[PDB]
Amino acid sequence: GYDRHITIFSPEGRLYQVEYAFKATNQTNINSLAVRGKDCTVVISQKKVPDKLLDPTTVSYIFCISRTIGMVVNGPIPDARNAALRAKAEAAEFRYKYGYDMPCDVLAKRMANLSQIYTQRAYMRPLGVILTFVSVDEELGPSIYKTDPAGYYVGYKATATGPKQQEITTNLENHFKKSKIDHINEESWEKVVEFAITHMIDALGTEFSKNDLEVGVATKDKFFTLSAENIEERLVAIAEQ
Amino acid sequence: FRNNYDGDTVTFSPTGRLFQVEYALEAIKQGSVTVGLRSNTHAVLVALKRNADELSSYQKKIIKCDEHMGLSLAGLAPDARVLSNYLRQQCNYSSLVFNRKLAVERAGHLLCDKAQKNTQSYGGRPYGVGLLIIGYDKSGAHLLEFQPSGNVTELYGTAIGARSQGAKTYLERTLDTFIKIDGNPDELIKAGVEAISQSLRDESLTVDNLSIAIVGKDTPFTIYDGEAVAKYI
Amino acid sequence: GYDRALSIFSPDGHIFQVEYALEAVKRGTCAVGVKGKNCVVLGCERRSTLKLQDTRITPSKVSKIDSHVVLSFSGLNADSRILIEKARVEAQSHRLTLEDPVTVEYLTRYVAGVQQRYTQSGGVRPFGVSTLIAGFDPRDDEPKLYQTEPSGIYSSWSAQTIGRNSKTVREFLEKNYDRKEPPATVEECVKLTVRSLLEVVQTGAKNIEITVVKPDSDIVALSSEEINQYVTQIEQEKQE
Amino acid sequence: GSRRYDSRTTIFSPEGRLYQVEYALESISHAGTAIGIMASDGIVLAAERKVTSTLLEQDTSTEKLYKLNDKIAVAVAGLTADAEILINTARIHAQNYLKTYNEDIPVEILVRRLSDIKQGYTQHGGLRPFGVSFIYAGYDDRYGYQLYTSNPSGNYTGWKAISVGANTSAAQTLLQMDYKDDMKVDDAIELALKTLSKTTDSSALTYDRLEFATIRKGANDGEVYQKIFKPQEIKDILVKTGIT
Amino acid sequence: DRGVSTFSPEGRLFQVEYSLEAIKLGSTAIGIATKEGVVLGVEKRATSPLLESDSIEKIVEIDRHIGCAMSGLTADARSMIEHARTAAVTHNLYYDEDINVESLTQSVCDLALRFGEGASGEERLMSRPFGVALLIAGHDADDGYQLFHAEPSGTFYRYNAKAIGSGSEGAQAELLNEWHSSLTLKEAELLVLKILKQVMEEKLDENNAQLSCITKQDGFKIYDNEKTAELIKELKEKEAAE
Amino acid sequence: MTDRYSFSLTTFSPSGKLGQIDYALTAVKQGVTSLGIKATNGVVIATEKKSSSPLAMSETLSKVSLLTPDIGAVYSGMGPDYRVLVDKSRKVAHTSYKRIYGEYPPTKLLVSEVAKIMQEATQSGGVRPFGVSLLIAGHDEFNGFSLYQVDPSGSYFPWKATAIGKGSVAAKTFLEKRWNDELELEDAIHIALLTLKESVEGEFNGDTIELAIIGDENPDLLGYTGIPTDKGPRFRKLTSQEINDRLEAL
Amino acid sequence: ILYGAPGTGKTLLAKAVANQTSATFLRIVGSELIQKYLGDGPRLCRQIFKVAGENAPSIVFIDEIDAIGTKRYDSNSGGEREIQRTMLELLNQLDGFDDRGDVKVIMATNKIETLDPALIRPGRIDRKILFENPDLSTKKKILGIHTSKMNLSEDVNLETLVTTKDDLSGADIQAMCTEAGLLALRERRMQVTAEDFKQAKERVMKNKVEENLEGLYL
Amino acid sequence: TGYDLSNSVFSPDGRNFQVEYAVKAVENGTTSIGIKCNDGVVFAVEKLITSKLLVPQKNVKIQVVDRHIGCVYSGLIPDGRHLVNRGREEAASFKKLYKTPIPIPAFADRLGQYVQAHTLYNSVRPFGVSTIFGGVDKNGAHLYMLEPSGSYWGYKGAATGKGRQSAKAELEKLVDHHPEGLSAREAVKQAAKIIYLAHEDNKEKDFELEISWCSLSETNGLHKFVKGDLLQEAIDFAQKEIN
Repeated sequence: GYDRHITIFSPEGRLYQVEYAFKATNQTNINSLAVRGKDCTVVISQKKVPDKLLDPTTVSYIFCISRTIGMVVNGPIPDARNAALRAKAEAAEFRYKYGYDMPCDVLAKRMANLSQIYTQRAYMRPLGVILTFVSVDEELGPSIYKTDPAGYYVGYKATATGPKQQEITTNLENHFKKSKIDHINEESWEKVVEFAITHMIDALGTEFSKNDLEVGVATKDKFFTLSAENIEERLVAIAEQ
Repeated sequence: FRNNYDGDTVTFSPTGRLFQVEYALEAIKQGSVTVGLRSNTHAVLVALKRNADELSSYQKKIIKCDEHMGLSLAGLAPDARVLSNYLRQQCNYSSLVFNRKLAVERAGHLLCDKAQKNTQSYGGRPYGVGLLIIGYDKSGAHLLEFQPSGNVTELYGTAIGARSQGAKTYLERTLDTFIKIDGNPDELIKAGVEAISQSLRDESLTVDNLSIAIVGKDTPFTIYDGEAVAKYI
Repeated sequence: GYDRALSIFSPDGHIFQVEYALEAVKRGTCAVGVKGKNCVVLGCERRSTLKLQDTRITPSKVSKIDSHVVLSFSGLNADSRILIEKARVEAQSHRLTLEDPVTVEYLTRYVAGVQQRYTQSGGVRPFGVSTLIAGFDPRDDEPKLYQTEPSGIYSSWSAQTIGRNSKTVREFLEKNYDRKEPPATVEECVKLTVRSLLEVVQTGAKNIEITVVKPDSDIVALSSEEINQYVTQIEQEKQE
Repeated sequence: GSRRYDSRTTIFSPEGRLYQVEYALESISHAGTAIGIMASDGIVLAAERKVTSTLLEQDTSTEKLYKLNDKIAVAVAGLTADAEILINTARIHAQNYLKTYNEDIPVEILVRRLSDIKQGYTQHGGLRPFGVSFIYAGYDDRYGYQLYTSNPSGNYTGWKAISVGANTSAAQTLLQMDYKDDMKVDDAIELALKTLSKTTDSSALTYDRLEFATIRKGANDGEVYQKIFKPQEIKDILVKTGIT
Repeated sequence: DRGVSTFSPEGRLFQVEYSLEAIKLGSTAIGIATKEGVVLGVEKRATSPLLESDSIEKIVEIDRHIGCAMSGLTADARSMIEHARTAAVTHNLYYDEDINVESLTQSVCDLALRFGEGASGEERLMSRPFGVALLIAGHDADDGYQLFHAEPSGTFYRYNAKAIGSGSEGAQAELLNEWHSSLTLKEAELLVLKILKQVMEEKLDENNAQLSCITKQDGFKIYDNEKTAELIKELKEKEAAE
Repeated sequence: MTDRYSFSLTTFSPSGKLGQIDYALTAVKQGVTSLGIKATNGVVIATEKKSSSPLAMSETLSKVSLLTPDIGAVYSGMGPDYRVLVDKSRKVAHTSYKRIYGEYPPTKLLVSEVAKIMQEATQSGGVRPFGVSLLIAGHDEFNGFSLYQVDPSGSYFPWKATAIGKGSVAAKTFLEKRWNDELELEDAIHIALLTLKESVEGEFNGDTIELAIIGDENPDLLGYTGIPTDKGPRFRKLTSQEINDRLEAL
Repeated sequence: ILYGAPGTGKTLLAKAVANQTSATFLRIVGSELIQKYLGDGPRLCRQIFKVAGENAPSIVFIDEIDAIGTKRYDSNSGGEREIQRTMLELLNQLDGFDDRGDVKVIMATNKIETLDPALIRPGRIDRKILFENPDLSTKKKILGIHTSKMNLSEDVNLETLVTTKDDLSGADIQAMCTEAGLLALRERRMQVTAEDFKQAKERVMKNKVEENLEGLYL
Repeated sequence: TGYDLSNSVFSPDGRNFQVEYAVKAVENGTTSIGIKCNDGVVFAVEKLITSKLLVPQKNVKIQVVDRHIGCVYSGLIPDGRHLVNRGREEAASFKKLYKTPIPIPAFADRLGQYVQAHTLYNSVRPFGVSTIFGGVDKNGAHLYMLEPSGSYWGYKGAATGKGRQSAKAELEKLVDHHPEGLSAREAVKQAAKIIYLAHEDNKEKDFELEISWCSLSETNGLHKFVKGDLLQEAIDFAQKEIN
C-alpha cells in the first residue's frame, strides 16, 4: 500500500518505515554487550566467523571515531559504514569550531537530529542502523548512549542488542541489585574485560572463542580494539576463576 | 511490459536487466541501416540514406566530427544531436589542452560516461541512437560499436539498422579477406557495397541513398556523394 | 483524463485544461465592444443586484492601461488582476524604453506572451480569462481591437463578444454590423452596443458599463443616466 | 466527475471552479461568526469566539481581531497557521509603503495587493492556497471608509454590511432588514449585538466570548482612533443595549 | 498515469505523437521550391466575416531572402519564431552575412530537438515539451532555392514541394504528378492556386487565401489582395476552358 | 481513493479539515500526560517520564528544557521531534530578538516564534511537521505569568490549567476538578502531584517524574553577584531528591 | 435518442408524437428487457416487433433505462452478462425490421457512452435530442392552457407571470399555478386577483433551491 | 508490491528489492576472480567472445587505479566504467591534498561512501555491478570487493559472476595447496585453471584469458598485464589438468 511507503505519520501513529528500521537491525543476528565500569568502559561485539575467503581483521562491527570514543553498530552494513563517516566528520568539526571534545551525549544527539533531517528529505533514506556510543567522560565518567535508527538515545546502566536483549537485561538487573551499584569492580581496566565477557556468556548462554568476539576498550585519553591474540589472552584469564 | 518492473530507468527487474534500454534499441532496428569495416591502414563506413517519399530528399546519416575521425547516426534524431556536439567539444578540448586529436579509445570512454549520467539520474530520456565511430590516431584505425546502453566493443566491422544480419553473415566468411588488404582503399569500399547489398531488401538501389566515407593514414576522413560513390556502384 | 497535465497534447490536439478554462468564460460576465471609424466602444456588464455593495468604492471592470488604450475582459478577476499588473508595468516600460505611447499590437503580443510564458513554465497555471485589448495606434486614428484566449493565441475582430451567451450576441454582431461600412457617428455605435447588452442584462442600467475611447487620448465614461438614455430609445422601437 | 484531481491548483476542474475553494468555505463556516459593519463616522467590528472552554483565558487573547496599523484593524477567520503568516506579511508590506512614500497606505491599495498574494500560490508553484476570511476595516482620504472581504479565491468585494463564518446567510438576512442608510455608530453597535444574539447558541451572549472594536471619527481634533475595549467594557454595552 | 504509464511500450514516445494530430488541425499551407523562385501559400481559416485577415498573418519573414510559414498552435510557434529571428540576426552579427536556408533550419531545430528543464551539456529554455509545424523556404548563394519542413520530432528533410495541414496527405499525391523540374515562376503560381482551391474547405477568395513568393531580386514579397485576385481570375479562366 | 495524508503541503484536505492533524494529535495523544497550572504568583508544570528499560538512566531524559531563565517549557511526543524544533527555536530567539534588543525574550514574542516554525513545516512541502505538543510557561514584565498550549497545527492559546498527551482529555477535567483560578502556586503543586499520580501508579518518585516550577528569582542560579539591576532566573528545576520531599509532604 | 427528466423530457416528447401519428402507444420498461434469466433477452425483444409487425398500427416506446443501457465489462458494477448478448440481438432485429416508418423504436436514457457500438449502428439512429433550457416564450404556452380555466385579473397578463422564471421547463409552471390557486382559497375567493399573484409567487420562487449559482466568484 | 517502484524505501524483508535485484544482476555477468598472496594480489577476468569479429587487447575490462592498484568488476559494462572513472578522480583528489598515493583501505572508503549514498538517494540509480580492486600500498597487499549493496570486506580471494559457485570451491582449496599461499607466478597459473573450471556453464561460447597482477617482487609495485611465455604457460598448465 501507499501508506506503508510514506515516511510521514500513519493512521494509527505507528510508522511502518520505523518498524522496518528496528527489524533490519536483527537481520545480522549479532549480540553485543555494552556495560559501564568505574574508571573504564568495555564493549564486546559478537564477531561472525565466515569462511576462509574473508579477512577477519578487516571484518569489524566496531568503528573508532576518535580517542576514548568508540561505536558499535548492529544492522544493515551499507548504512553502518556511512553512519560512521558522519559521526567522524561531526567529531572533528566540533573539536575545531568549539575546540572541545565531542561527548557521546552530544555525539548521539547529532546523529539523532540528523536522522530527522533524512526523514524530511524525500530522495534521501533515513539510517536503519543502531548507533551505540560509549566513552569515558571527564565529569560523568563512563556513559553509554545508544541511538535507535529512529533517533532515540538515553543513558544506560547496561544495554545490549539482539533477540536475547530481554534475557541480558534481566540477568544483569538482578546482579546490580546485590551490589547496589551499576559499575563493575576491579578498577584495573585489564580485569574489567574479564567480567564484561563473563556476564555476557551467562546472559547469552553460549561460550565464544577468540574469533567469535571483538572486544573494544575505551580508556582515559586512549581507545583501542583488542586483536586476536589479546582476546585469546582474555579467554585464558577468564577460564581461571 | 506494462508498468510493474522496468517501468522507469531507475526501476530494476527481477532478472536485473532493464528493458527500457531494449525499447530504445528497437528504434535502431528499423532505422537507417549502415555497414562498415576497417583495415590496419584504412577504415570504411557505408550508410544508407533514408527519405519520407519520392519528393523527400535523402539525408546523410554520416556526420563529421574530427578530421581523422567519422561516425554514423542510426537511431533517434534528437538524441543524436547532443552526442554529436559533445564529441565535437571533446575533440576541440583535446586540441586546445592536450594539442592532440581525440583518441578513439578515449572517445568511447567519454561517450560511455556521457550517456551513463542521464541513465542513473531520475527522469530524463536516455540516448537510444547507435554510433559507429572510426578514427585514425597514433594507435591506428579503430571501430567502436555504441549500444543504447552505453556498451563499447571493438570489432573489425559490424552493421546496424534494417536487416543488419545480412552484412554480419558476409563479414564472418570474409573476415580473413578485408583484413589482409592494405594500401588498396578501392577494394575495401567494394567489399562494403557487396556487404550492404545482401542486407538490403532492394527498396531503392539508386546512388543517392548510399553515402560512403573513408579515412586512412594518407587520405583523411571525407564524405563522398553523387558521382564520387557512383564509381563503385 | 488529460485534465491532470498540461504539456500533454492529447489525441484530440487540444488540451482539456484549456477547454475547462473556457467553461468559466461561458459563465462569465458579458463583455461586448464594437469599433467604429472615428472611435472604439467597449461595453461591460457589472451586476449591481448584490445588496449592501457600495458602487463608489467598487473598482470598475474596465482597466486603464494607456491614455488611448483601455482593457476589458470577462472571467475570474483574481486571474485578470495579475494580467492587468503585468500589462501596466510593461505599459510604463514602453515609454521607459521606446518613449512612444503603448502600441495596441505590442501590448497584445506581450499579454499573449504572458499567457504563453506562464503556460510554457512547468508548475505554473495558465490564465483562463479572456481579455479584450482595444485602442488606437500612436499617431494613427485606425481602430485596433485584439482578443486573448486561454489557448495562448490572439486575433483581431471588428465586433467580438465573450462571456455568458456569447453565441447569442455573436449572431447580433454579424447581421446588424457591416465591416464594409462601420458606424461613423459615436451615438450609433453606442446605441447598437447597448442593444447587444440588453439581451443578457434584460432591462437594466447600473448593470451596464460602457467606456468609449476617442482619438488623441480621450477616455469618457457614460454615467448611469446616460446609459439608460440609450435603453429608452431602444424600447421605443420594440413598443412601436 | 468520477476522477477528480485535488492535488495541484494548476489542474483545472471540469466545472471550472477549484474544489479546494469550495471546501475552504466549509472551513470558514466551522469557525466563529464575524460581522463587520461600515458606518459614516467609523467602523464597528464585532465577532464571536469558537472556544467555549472555561479553563482557557479569553480576556488575554484575541483570535480574530488584529491591528495592521493605526488606521487599519482587521479580523481574520480561518486557519491560525495561515493567519499569522499573512497578517505579518501584511504588516510588513503596509510599513513598506510608509518607508517609500512616508504615508499610511489606503485600504483599497492594501486590499488589492493582499488579494494577489493568495492568488500567487494558486497561479504558480506547488504550494498551498491559504483559505482565509478577513475583515477589511480602515479609512483614507480618497474614497473614505472601505469595508471589504477576503474569499478563498483571493479576491475582494465591496460590502456595507457582511457576515462570514457560521450562519452566513442567516446573519446577512437580519442585517439587510434592519440596515440603515446613515448607519449611526450607536445604532451599528445595537445592530451587531442583536444579530450576534440570534446566531449564537448561547442566549445570554457572554462578554468573554466576544471581540468588540470600534472606529470613530468623532474623537478629538477629528482624527481616526481605534480602540479595542476590554471584556469588562464589553459587558457594559450589553446592559445598555438590553441584551442581559 | 493515463498516457505516460498505461501504454504497452513498443519503444516509442507518446508525448510528441499526441501533437501529431494537432499538426493536422492547423492551417493548410502548400509551397513549391523551383529554380526561378519559391511560391508559398497558407489558409486564413475565417470562421466569421468579422475576422480581420490583414491583421493576423500566418507567415513570418526570418530573412530578406528567406521566408517561413506555420501550421499549428500559435503559442508554441511564437517561441520558435522569436528563436528563428534570433538565429537570423546572430549570423548577421558575428559573420555579417545572410545565413543559408539549410544552415538556418538546423539552428532553428536546435531548440525543437531539446526539451525539459534539467540537462547536462546543453542549456535549456522551455520548461515543458512543445511542437509546431514550420515550413522554412528561401534562397542563398550555396544551394540556391531550398525548402525545408521544420519538425520538432525528427530531423528536417529537403522537400521541393511540401504540403502541411489537414490537406497534407492528399496534396502530396497531386505533387507526385503535376510537379516537374521545368516549372517556371508563373506556372508555379497557377499550380498552387489549383491545388489550394481543392484542399481548402472554403471558397477561393482574396481574403481567406494569402500567398507569397521568394526570389533573389525581390527577396520576400507578399502578394497583395488585388494582385492575388488577378491570379484567381486566371485560374477560373483556365478551368472554364477545360 | 482515500486521502494521501496531507499537511496541506501540496494539497488541501477535501474534508474541510486536515485529517493528519488528528493523526498528528494521535502522536500527541501518544505522548505522556503533561499538565500545567497558571496561578497569580507563579506557574507550575508537571510531567511523567517513560521508564522503558529498568537499566536506563532517568537523569538523561529531560522533558523540561531551558530556553530563557524566566520561561520554561514541557513537551509530550516523540523524542527527536522536540530536539530539532528547539535547536532551531533557540536560534530564532537569538537572532530575531537577543541579537537586536539584547535582552531576554518575553513571553509573547518567544511563544509566537516557536509556532512559526510549525507554520513553515506545514507550508513547505516534503517536510513533515513534528508531532510534539509543547506547553510553554513563562513570566515577563509586560504580560506577567503566561501558560500557552502549542499545537502542531500552528495555533496557541492561553490556559489556566491544561493537559496534553494521553491524559489530555482526562486530566483536563482532573485539573479543573481539584483546582480553581483563585488558588495560589503553593496549593497548585499539590494538585499537580495528585493529578499526575493518577496517570501511572507504578513509580511516583522523582526518577520517572520530572517536576519544574516557575516563580520568584533564585540568586543561587544567577551565577554572579554585585549587579542589583539584572534579575535572577525565575525558573528553577526541582532535583529528583527534592521531588521526593514534596511527595512526603503531599 | 432523448435526454431529460421523466415527466418533461422523456415523457411529454414521447406521448405528443403518438397523438399526431394516430398510432397506439406501446410502452416497454427498459428493465423488463432483462429478466435475469439466460435467453429472455433475445426472446422478449423479438416479441415486441411481432405485435407491431402485422398491421403496424402503433409505435414502440421505451423509457427510463438505467440497466440494459450499461453492460459495463462484467456482471457487476451495474452491468450484467445477459445484457451483452441481448443488445446484439436487438441490432439484428433493428436491421431486419423494414417498413416505411409506421413503427419506431424510441429509447431514452441518461448516458449513451456505455451503449454497445454495435447497437448504435450509425445510420439506423440519426436523431440525438439533448435536453435544452427553454426561453421565456415556453412559459407563455403553458400558462395559456391553465388560464383558460382559472380566471385571472385584468391587471395581470401573460407577461406578468413570466417575469420571474428560474430553471423550470414545463413541469412546475403547473405546480406554481397550483399554489397560486391554493392561496386564493385562504382569502375565500374563486378568482385569483392581483393581490394574490404577488404573495403566491414569493412563496414559490423562494425557499426551494438551496444551492446558489451566482457570479460573486469575482 | 510497490516497494520496487520507489528507490530507497525499506522493504518488509529489511533490504530494498532494487538493491536485491542489483545483487542478482551480478550473477548474469561474467565471472571475475582474484587471489591475495603475501607479496601481492592476482586478478583474473573472463570475457565471453561474441563472434570472430573481436580484436584481442581491445575489450579488456582490466581497470587501473594509480600505478599500484588493479581494478576489475562484473556486471553491466557501461555502469562499471562510470564507477571506475569516478574512483580515478578519487585517487587523484587524495593525491592533490596529501601529495601521496592513496592506500587500499582508503580507496574503499571513497568508493564506499560514493556507492552507499546512491543507494540512499532516490534521484540516483544504485549500481548493479560488483567491483574487485586490490594491489600493494605502503601498508602491503590488500584486497577488497565492493558489492552492489554497498557492503565490502577484506577478502583473501574474490569470486563473483555466474561461475562463482564453482570458483568459490577452488579458492577455498588454496589453503590445502600450501599453508602459506602460492607465490606470484604460481597464483597466475592457479587463477587461470579456475577460469576453465568456471567455464563449464559458458562452454557454448569461446573466451579470451586476461590476467593482471601487482606485487613487489617482479613488477616492484607496478600494475602490468600478463604476456609472453607466462600467459601461454598458464594456458597449457590448465589444459593438462582438465584432462
